[PDB]
Amino acid sequence: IIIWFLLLSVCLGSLIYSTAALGVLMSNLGMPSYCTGYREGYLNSTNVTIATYCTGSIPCSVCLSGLDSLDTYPSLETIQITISSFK
Amino acid sequence: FPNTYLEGSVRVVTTFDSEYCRHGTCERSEAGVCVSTSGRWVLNNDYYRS
Amino acid sequence: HVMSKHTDFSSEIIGYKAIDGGVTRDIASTDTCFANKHADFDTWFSQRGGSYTNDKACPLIAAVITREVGFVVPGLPGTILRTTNGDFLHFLPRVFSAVGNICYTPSKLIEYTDFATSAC
Repeated sequence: IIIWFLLLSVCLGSLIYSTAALGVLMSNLGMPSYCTGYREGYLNSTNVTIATYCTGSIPCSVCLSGLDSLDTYPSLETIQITISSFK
Repeated sequence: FPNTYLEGSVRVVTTFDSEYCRHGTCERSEAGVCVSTSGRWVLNNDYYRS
Repeated sequence: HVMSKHTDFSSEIIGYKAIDGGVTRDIASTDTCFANKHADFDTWFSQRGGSYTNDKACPLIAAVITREVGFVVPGLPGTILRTTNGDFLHFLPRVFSAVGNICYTPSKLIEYTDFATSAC
């Protein structure tokens, strides 16, 4: 029962990896391919973050792997800190 | 942020018995009035009073 | 992804500033690591005798520019521009020449030298 679902998840992950490999081959040799649309739309878009552009979709994020994004900077964060109370 | 009545080189502020927070830093202060000769951040506590 | 260097808008830049913890701050020669996207910053820092190592876990470098470049994103200082190669850039536009790093009060805008000891 559970084994069938695990195998389905493995096959879906393998298909996603195949699409990622196709995208890598595209970035290396061109290329008119599966991942052209997402990257072409994202390059001209004003969305500095991938979360708002891809809306959390897995294939869109997979096609966009390898490009610079605002989310890559950890120094822009600011952890809220409570100062010392008293003596 | 607390209410203020003068801004610039010299500042005057008023506080209540509640904690105030700014960007990345929250602090606790008591009600009162403070006067500063410089435009630095001011709150009513022993640390700033020293 | 590996950061790259670009030289666009080099003639419009007066100086450079550092962004640490989401707040812009001045640069000192004792700092040892930065995240950089510009090549002229190497000449800017070498003339002062400084050396550094590039890493993503270090304060970013932003250039003070006299030309309105990029667009404003809420929550981020200055302006953000994306290169033709996909890399992003940061700049500090200004209206008047006497500008360092400016922070926002709820009513007015006041310059500061240190965020920890200012009305920011």
